[PDB]
Amino acid sequence: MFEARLVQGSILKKVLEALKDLINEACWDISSSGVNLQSMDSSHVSLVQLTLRSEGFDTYRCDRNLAMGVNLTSMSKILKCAGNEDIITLRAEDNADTLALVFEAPNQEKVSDYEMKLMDLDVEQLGIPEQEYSCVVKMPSGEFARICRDLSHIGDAVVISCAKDGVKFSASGELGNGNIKLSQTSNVDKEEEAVTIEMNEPVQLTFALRYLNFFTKATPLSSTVTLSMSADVPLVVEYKIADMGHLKYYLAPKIE
Amino acid sequence: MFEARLVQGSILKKVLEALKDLINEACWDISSSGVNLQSMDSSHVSLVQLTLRSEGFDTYRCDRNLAMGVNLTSMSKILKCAGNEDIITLRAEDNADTLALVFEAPNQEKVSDYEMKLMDLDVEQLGIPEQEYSCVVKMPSGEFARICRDLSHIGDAVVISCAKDGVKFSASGELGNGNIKLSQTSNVDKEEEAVTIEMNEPVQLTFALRYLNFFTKATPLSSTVTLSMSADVPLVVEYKIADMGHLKYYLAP
Amino acid sequence: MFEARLVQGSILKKVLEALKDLINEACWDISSSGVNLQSMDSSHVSLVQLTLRSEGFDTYRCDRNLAMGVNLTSMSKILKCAGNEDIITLRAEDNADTLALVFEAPNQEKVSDYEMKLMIPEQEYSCVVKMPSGEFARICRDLSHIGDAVVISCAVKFSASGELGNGNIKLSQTEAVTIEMNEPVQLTFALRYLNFFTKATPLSSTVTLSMSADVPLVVEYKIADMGHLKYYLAPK
Amino acid sequence: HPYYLRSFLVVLKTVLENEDDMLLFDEQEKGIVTKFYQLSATGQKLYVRLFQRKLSWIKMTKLEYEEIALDLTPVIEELTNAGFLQTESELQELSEVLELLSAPELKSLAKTFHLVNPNGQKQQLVDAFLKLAKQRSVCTPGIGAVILKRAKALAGQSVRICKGPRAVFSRILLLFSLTDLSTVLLVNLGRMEFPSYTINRKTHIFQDRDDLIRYAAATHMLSDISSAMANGNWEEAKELAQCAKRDWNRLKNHPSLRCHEDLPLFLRCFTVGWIYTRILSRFVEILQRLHMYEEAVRELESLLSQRIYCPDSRGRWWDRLALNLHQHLKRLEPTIKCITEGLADPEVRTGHRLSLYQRAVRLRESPSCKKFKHLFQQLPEMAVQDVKHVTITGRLCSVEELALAHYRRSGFDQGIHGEGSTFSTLYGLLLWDIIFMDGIPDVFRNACQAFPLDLCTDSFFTSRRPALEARLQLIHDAPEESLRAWVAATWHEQEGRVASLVSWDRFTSLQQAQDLVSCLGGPVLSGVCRHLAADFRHCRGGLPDLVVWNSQSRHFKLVEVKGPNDRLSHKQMIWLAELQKLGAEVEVCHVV
DNA sequence: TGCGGACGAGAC
DNA sequence: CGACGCTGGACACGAGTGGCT
DNA sequence: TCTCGTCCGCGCCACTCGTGTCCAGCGTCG
Repeated sequence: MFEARLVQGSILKKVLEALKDLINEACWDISSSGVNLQSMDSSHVSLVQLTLRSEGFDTYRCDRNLAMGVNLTSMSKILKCAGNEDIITLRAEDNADTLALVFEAPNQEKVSDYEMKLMDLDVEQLGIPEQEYSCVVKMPSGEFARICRDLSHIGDAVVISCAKDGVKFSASGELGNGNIKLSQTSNVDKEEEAVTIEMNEPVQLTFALRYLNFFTKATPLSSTVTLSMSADVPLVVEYKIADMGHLKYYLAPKIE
Repeated sequence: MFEARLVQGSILKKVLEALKDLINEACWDISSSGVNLQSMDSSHVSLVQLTLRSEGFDTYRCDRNLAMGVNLTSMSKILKCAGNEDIITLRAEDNADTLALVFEAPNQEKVSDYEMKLMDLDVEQLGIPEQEYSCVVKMPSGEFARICRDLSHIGDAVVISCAKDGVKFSASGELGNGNIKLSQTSNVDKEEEAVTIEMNEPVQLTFALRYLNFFTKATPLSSTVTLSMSADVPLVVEYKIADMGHLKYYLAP
Repeated sequence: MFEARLVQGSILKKVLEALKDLINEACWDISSSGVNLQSMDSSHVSLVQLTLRSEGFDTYRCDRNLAMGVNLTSMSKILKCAGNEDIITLRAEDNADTLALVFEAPNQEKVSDYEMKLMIPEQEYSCVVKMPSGEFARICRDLSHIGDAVVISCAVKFSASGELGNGNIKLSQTEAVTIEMNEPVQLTFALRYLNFFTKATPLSSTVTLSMSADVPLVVEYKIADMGHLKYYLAPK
Repeated sequence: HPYYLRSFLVVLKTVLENEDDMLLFDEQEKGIVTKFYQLSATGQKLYVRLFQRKLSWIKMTKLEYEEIALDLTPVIEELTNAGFLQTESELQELSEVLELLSAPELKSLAKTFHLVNPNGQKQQLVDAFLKLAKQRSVCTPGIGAVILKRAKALAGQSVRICKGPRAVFSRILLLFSLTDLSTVLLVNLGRMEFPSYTINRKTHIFQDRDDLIRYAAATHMLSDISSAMANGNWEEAKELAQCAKRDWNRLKNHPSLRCHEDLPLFLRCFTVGWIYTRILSRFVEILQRLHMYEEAVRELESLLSQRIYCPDSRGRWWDRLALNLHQHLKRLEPTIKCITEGLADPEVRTGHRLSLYQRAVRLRESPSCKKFKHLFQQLPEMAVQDVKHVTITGRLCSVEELALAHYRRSGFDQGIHGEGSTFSTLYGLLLWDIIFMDGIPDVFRNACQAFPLDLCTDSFFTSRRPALEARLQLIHDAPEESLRAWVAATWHEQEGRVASLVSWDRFTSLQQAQDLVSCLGGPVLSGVCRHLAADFRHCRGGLPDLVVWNSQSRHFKLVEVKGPNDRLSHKQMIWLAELQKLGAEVEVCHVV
């Protein structure tokens, strides 16, 4: 039996909205620490890890580890039912397969209980090692989403070269060639407009832009995105989920 | 010779837009005192009833009944470009002359008149009699529209499950089963957001969620919608119309 | 190289949005006086004229005239990436195969740079009608719903003639509407292109429509007194 | 047995009975043959079906053959045990799986793999998938392994014919079709009863297995070029042809070619070099379809440089060289040289010779060449008798039918649309004894031969000169009764036989054959049969379109029927002139 | 190869 | 609320493949 | 306008399917 109440239900709503496109069926690990996704897209080009720590969840309960294979499109449809305001506790069936999500309005008049098919998927863990990364970049999330959209209009692939001066996103295509570069602003106010970069070595990689646009769908979760890039190591874009957990997208470098 | 003046042409605009997709090639049976409409749906499985009181319009002066051949889609594009604040007056001559509508904005800087020909029409006049309903529930129109648009994805049919303590719309489908419950409001404000259940006996009938979704399109017209349920009786989806009329959707479970 | 820096590049974005829908390919003629973009619509009925002056742009360098034929379908997407408050500059060397534009956000932290590949006598209109463009947009959309052609008349009348029904709208002087009414006017135009013209409205608060018998109509849009956007209507 | 397996089994039996063709194979390929014979009837039927079908993976669902068995999984299992059929497991190539996938399924896979266009052209999606397969996974291998797995799961059970046994059977078909599956032979072959002849095989066209494999490669190249021509892919055609010419040049001094040079002319048309010369002729055809005409005339000069491959078509190449170098190129003096060589060439005959002559007289008359005088000299003179021209106005029926009706009005009630099959039919009927005659070497190889290989080759007259000359004289001096008996004898004895000369449906009844033979007479039939017996290839076409005769009058009118947009062909000009020289009354009919 | 359409190019 | 943009079912092609006794 | 010459598509047909276009329910954002 697994139970976890979330006051900020918009967190889970935007989580499922971000994850819907990449994964259609993913495994939701159940542990005292929290829920861990650790599933990858159908193309195997990209990988997403969703560690949602139990600290954020209120009244967190987990008798034993549960696989919770959830069809993420169906869960996205079910969560779209929820009001952004409504709290959501996920009541796992004791032994059967019916994730129950109940959404309750703050006004407490309306309660909305739904069950899920909760299918079973072949368990598979990538277990990527925690390789230290060079040229870590920290930039606003909306900015990165906009860069991905613009370059997706321009070209099919994006190449990223990072220096201590800045990080440069460039795409070349049939209709044109384009490049966008950002530099550490070091703003005094620093309401997450900071473009702070720590550099260790010059690293340049080329990445697919379809999956990168799919990564931008996690924008409402966090105002900031951290890009960490080391040569021959897949890009890491991470979204801190409201100080409750973290969602990270990995993307293997394009070869050409 | 029928003249109608409607202070808020937006009312008739929403009426026609919401009722547009439900019934195609419908009929009009406007009375000498007020406006009354009724037609079966294009698939003849549901029914819609419209009523517009004569006194609601600013002016109203009609002589005889007329078929008033209607192409509701044509009327829809007619009430398009009509401002929400715009004042709309419908004047029509006899012998099924083209219905001419004049839209005058309160700014009065611009005024526009559009006339659409009445198309050949036949009046079948089912006249389904009115009857009492075992449970009537008053809920906000927006809440009902959201409830229906929500159960649409997860279910093809909606279980009303009304009770004195509250109401619970239950849906079962491919992606699990869902139930949303609205209890008795018990709210001091007595607002339109409150949900009140006037019922004498519990009832349980499943209704076509598709046609209910068709019904929710009238959400803008009414702040709250009363739903009336009786065993083996088509449910009543009643929307108040600015105190000027009442619109009801009749769907057989 | 030729540079046209635009401090408020939003209007450039908007005119590009209009012209992508209307015209397919066009060539930006650059003269030291300014940048003029008039070309023929892919459709026979209308042709369009965009005029930009050198003084309006912050920077204006032009030693050699370049046509710079550019498929506006691609160029509109290129300019779409620019923000509303973004500063838009166009750079093109006299021997440059591709025109280049650079976008700098107001906060100046983000810098963007994309390069894209490059390939009617005046008649004195005795009567002129000016109406709020949003308004004219509304008549265009409504009468395109009703029918395909509109007959315009003077005292401000637009009549809708469709097989479904008839529709008339009247405008009177009092945001302002002014009609010269120097001659009576009965000029009919296809509403398809009229609603293609409507897309241009976010650019100008007021639209100008001048009628002369059997004389082409022009929907001129005043771009913040910086330039003008003339779409030439050939009556049916 | 159904028809397709019956055709296949007849082809296999005919090739197997040959000892030389069996020697041409390796022991393994004979193993494929004996395994094919070691199958159930449904197995053979399904193998023939899949073999006639294109060599691509075919879904088990789409394989629905009612005649074999309602459920064909046992048959596919038996064939894949025998080796001929490959199941989905041996489908480790991504391109093959993607091509096997249907457009809806490929669109579904594309959405799953997040391709650029989930909807679009099938080829574009396949190429996009091939691009995606090469990328790296986040495992840091191959991403295409997952693409392969998902595409295979989506495709379902699929089968494909193995290319080894397919090559064996394609080579068997080629060896059978040498003497001459094509649709005409795919159906009815089991029912077609071939003429009686004694098989005499002294010479070997192919020496080693490699020679037959090389011949099959050349034939496949030619077939691919011809298919590209038919489908209009002219640029792909040239690239295949150019490769083919490169291969032909690479093998220039191969020792097997030295004996191909010594094969007789009628057998030399079944060698690797012959098919490469035909490929070079198709190369000239594409060069001509393409704007280039300079490389075209160069290749014509190269082909013309050899007397030893394709001499029967030197007329075609000579006319094409003259035409290209005159109309398409400004120079005319080398045109004059080419023409004066062409009329000198003994191989150019009967219509292309007339075309070269007509080009020569045009140049002589044209003011452009009026300065040159060498052209006028040594120009052989063969003036062609003008033909009477009659114009008929009338009008949905075929033009020649309108001409038939018109001549029905002027008498001539009995009339058949021969179109040249009528005179070939009479030629076969009156010369079946010597066309199929025994004692000519290497000209009958298999029992399934419609025509002796000497036919359509100059050697047919030379090999049978005594008998052919004697019979041709006999037909010339013959009464009507003797000719009637002679035609009826072969119509009876060889009734229902299959010959490239005799079309049985051409004559409605044997009585009509008797009447037409009586009306044509001795000398006319003698001349036509003499012109067909010698150099049949250049005389088989252009015969008058309509033969008409009044039964009472015993008078005929060999009438060429041309529409308003139609013209007299060179072969038609020659044949009308020859028939006029024979005493026949011919005239051209124009119908507007 | 052997046909039926079409075109252009010259003669008129 | 609505003007506007977008990607997904539906339908007539044009092409390919196959059965042709 | 007429004629002469040259080039170009041509298995069979009927069944299923790729393809392009079309209309429209849904989603956006101001």
